[PDB]
Amino acid sequence: CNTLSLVRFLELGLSVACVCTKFPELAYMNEGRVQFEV
Amino acid sequence: HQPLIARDGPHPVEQPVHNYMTKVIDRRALNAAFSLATEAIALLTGEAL
Amino acid sequence: WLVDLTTATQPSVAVPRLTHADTRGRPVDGVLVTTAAIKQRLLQSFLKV
Amino acid sequence: CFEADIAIPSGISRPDAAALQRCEGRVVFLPTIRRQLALADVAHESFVSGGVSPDTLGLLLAYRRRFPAVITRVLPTRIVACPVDLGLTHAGTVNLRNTSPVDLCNGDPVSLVPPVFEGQATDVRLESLDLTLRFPVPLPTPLAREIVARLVARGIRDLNPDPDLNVLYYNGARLSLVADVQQLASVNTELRSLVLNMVYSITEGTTLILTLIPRLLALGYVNALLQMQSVTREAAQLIHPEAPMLMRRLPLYEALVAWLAHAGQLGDILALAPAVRVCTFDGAAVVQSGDMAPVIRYP
Repeated sequence: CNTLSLVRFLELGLSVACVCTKFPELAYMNEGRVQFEV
Repeated sequence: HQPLIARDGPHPVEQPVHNYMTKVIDRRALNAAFSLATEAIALLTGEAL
Repeated sequence: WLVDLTTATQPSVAVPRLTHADTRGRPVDGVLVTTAAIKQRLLQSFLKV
Repeated sequence: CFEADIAIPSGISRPDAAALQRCEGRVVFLPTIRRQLALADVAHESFVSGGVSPDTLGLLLAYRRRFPAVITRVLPTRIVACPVDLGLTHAGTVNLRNTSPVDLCNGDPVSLVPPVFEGQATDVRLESLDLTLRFPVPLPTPLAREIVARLVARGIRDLNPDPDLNVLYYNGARLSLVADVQQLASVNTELRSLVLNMVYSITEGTTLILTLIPRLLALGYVNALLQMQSVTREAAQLIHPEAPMLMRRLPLYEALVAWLAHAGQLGDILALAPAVRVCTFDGAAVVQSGDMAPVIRYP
């Protein structure tokens, strides 16, 4: 007959740092090319 | 509400069991007592004054 | 040896709402009950607050 | 009175709760008289004395040792019993559950073993925590001293075989002692050690006295007055037994204490002393099986 049925949680901040780049919004896509010129 | 690290690959899907677990309360005695002599019964009441 | 023993357990489902301070602001998150004999030789060699 | 509490342990079922509702008014034995007690001091599993289950001897040692308590009101989380052995004489009226004989308006009933009646009757078991409450049988002093000497006499004819001891009328009723179908084969193995005690204290002493008294009177007020009240009784028993049986002082008097040491054991073992009295008020003076009775404290 008691409460304390609660826990809380989230995870961000470092969740962008190690990722170390981002393109969002991939649409209906088939091929992704990146070419290098050195 | 345990976390999920929901996976890539064709290994099948994670499933959040946000279960309610119960516990059980015990019962304890903690008894104590103290004496009282054959006198001080008339005393502390008002008989033998 | 202590620092793993300091965090071998895991924090409970608990926020007290009435905290024990540290005279600056710092909330206390453990108890560590020990005997009288052990606490003597532990403190003088493993410093101190 | 001084009501004492026995603590109900953790999770039991409703039939385990209803098992606690079919025992309101039974008899309970307990080792110590602490005002809060637990169920671990109560059960038949708390009667282990040598690493095995006790016999009817091993119970009657404890049944004369530990303390009777009678549950007045049953409770969740507690057991209220106003114990018999505390309180002044003829005060603190308590209520019992009869078993098959009457328990008349007097009689001074006595707690005793279950397997002298149906063994798995009144061996009420708790199913959840898995313990067993074998409640003793409250028999009045004449019949309680009667049935205790009959089965051990029936144990003799069951010992080394070649009338029928089991009819035993009451004042009105015909009391069927034999619960044949599965009990009597368990009877002669659960009074198994006890029959040896009634025998060995007889075979020792009679074969000790017939080499004591001939060794006495010539080794004088006790001499001529030995057979004065035993004229044609002891000399006749000297004529009957010493002829159809066989016939050393320093082992003899060493055996004198040892037999009589065993004799003082058995008097505390046997004879089933009264502990509580039925002497009610405004009753029909005659109790029936399953009905309550006002029972008063001291004999």
